[PDB]
Amino acid sequence: MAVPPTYADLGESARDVFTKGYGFGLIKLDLKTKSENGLEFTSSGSANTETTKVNGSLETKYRWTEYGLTFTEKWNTDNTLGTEITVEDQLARGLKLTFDSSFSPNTGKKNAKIKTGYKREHINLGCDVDFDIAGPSIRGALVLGYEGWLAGYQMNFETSKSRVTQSNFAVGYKTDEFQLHTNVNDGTEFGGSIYQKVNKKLETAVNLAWTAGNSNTRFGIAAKYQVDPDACFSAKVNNSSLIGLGYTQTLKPGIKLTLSALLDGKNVNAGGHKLGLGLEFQA
Amino acid sequence: MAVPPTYADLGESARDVFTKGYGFGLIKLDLKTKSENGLEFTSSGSANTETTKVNGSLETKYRWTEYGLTFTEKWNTDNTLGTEITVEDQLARGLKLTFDSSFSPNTGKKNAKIKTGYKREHINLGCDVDFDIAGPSIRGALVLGYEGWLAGYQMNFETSKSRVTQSNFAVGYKTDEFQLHTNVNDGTEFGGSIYQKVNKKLETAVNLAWTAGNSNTRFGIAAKYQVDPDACFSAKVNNSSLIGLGYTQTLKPGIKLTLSALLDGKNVNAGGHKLGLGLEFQA
Repeated sequence: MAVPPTYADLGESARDVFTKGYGFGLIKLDLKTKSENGLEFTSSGSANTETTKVNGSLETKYRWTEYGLTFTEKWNTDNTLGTEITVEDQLARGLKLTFDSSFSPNTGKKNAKIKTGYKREHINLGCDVDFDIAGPSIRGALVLGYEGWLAGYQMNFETSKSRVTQSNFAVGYKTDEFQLHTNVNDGTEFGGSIYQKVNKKLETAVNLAWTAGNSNTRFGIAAKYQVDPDACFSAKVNNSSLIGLGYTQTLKPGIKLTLSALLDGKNVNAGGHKLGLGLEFQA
Repeated sequence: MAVPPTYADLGESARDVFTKGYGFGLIKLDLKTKSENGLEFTSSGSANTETTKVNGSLETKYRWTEYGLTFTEKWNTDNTLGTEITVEDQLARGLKLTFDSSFSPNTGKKNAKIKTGYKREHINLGCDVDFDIAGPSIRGALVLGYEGWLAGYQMNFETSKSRVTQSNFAVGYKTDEFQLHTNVNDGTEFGGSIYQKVNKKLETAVNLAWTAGNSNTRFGIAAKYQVDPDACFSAKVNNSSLIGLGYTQTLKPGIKLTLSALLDGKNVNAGGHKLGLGLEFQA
């Protein structure tokens, strides 16, 4: 409806067409459960094919939807630990508060974060305070919506240098079938994307990017074809001659396999082409 | 050395040749981590190919080896929850105490268990008290060792019927290369097995079983060939004409795939042959 996305979510759909259905040079094992009320868990195994380094993630999550509450514990294989409490729609509809705690016993270094979001018709506001060692930093964002139009600002203030270190503007238009998104970062990096839901089975995206000091231009084109409900193909090219190819199949209910190939241009089937395999398991 | 196994462990090796390297009619996803001191986790996803029912297990484990302590939390997709505290070698070398707690919110039904084991040269004693609803039951076991010989007794007393409900004897001989194991259950079921470590690459087993009231006989033969350190083949037959075939490959370090086939005899490649796929991920 008329409640705009967060700054970060501006351009998500186009990004989603380019990123999801590919995991080049990785073998991924995902185990998730679904409990809309109560206890949930996500375990993830990742193996880099070029390095053979193997990562492991567990996330434990209690949703208490009566109280708009979510508690999340996370663990990785570097022994880094994470707590996240989230209150949503409690003191007021569209308000969201998150207290987030981090601790790597590997380094002894902590990290706490308080994130606030307020959201209503035409406006999406955020303020994120990172209480870092060499912090805090505060990241604030405002998105305003006008009849499918979206204008955004995002800034980051590092108290150590007592200065703004990031200043991003975004402008866009957004129906369900079509999204224009444009952004400039630090008055220097230019981005734009078009996402089109061409029909129920085909998503396409175009991506543009360039720098204020530099006459060259980066672009990609991307497509996602949902052949049937249990299979989909994804392909992308960029003007650096890279080709991405992606196939996701549901083998059995709750079991999805993804095969990925990233090919280099001209030297196609003549050298260093990354492959990927993802297996997702839903219970 | 001269410290014998537990009653349950009598015949493990032979059982291991018959069971490991096969998972017929199942798709399994295992994610484990290794931390000999501290935090460990095992997540398991199982899909029955014939039913398409999908099971999910998480196990969380802190080992505190300074104190011989292990805490384990477990969860399954039926919402059943489990705690296990374990003290080993603390008040005395070879003593092991376990307090184990269960609770299915699905049924509201609890289950607590206290298990004690004492172990030393020539003897392996256990007493397990299941504090069940329609319990308790106490299961006690004694294994005695004499120069490779092993004699065992195992009983179960249900306090509700105030009677012994199980009474098992086992006799065996056991070097590292070779195990004879024989057992009679409730004076009626007869079991025996031979395990031979024929060399560093080949394990074989033979299995026999029959009933005091019944002139028929069940047997299986089983082999496990370790071709190289990253591949192994397993095959078994039984006198009911079933054939098991198993291949386990290490694809990348920490990633192991198992393909299983269970074939019916005479009707081989002419009907209902179960297949299996296991993927194990170590991080």
